[PDB]
Amino acid sequence: RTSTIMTDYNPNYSFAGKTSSISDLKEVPRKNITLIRGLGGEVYEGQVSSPLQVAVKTLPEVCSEQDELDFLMEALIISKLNHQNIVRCIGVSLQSLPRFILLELMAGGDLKSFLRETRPRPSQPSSLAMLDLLHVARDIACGCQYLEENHFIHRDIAARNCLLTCPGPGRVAKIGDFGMARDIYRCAMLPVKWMPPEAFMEGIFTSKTDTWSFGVLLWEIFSLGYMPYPSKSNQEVLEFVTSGGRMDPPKNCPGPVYRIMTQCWQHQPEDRPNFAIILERIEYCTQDPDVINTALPIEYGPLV
Repeated sequence: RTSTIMTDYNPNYSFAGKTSSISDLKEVPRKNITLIRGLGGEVYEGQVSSPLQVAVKTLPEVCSEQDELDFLMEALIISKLNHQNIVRCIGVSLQSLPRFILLELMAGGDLKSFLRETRPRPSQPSSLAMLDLLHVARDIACGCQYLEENHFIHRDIAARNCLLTCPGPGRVAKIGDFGMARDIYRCAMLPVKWMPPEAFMEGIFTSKTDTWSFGVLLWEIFSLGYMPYPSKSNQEVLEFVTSGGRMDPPKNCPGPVYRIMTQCWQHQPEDRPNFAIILERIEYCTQDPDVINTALPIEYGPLV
């Protein structure tokens, strides 16, 4: 029932000058939670009792003490963030097994997969437009500004870690995964391709770290979901970036949008813009007819 490792360690978590613990999480009785279908531990669509529709993240019952504490810390982190562009935590069910974290259901799925699947193609020739991409960019930048204002460094701002509320028009993008920040609070897996020169060198992290990563996310968005640094390995990218190398513009990328990327990738953290300035630039692009009237490329495929 109640976790001995969570109860014994009882880690405190501080955010925005306030400290929380496992006792502050909203425990939802297990009887009120029904799993509906798998979505990809693992994640399920669920409902909590018109019941509330949720995403259910599960902790494997076969896991280490460290895995348990990691799951708790994730819960504490997301429960204390409060912004419309960050996925909500409805609550937790930590007193039954397997343990659950209950999250805002994001029916559009992750942003990387969405971009890859919704690329304009002969079957779907106006599936996305530049304004759709600028809206996603603005959405995540708003989330990032919130984190910056509250002195929280995300450390892995990447399309794979962003989610969409729905696939269709009106979609809102949100930051959904906080696993990297969770690991740091308490290598072949490091997100090398999203990291600025000072991070993988000296291990120095500031909010200008997330600015850099956001530049790479912008590239991911305007490329329609390509892996950054085409054809380069992690070590090749590390060497490339640390020597001043930067990605080229994505196919058909408007100049003003590419310029935001290259400002995000300034070598010195001090020369990179904060998120207020990034949002101002994104707004200017959004109001520029020559930007928003630029056609995205069509990826060749069949009509049906």
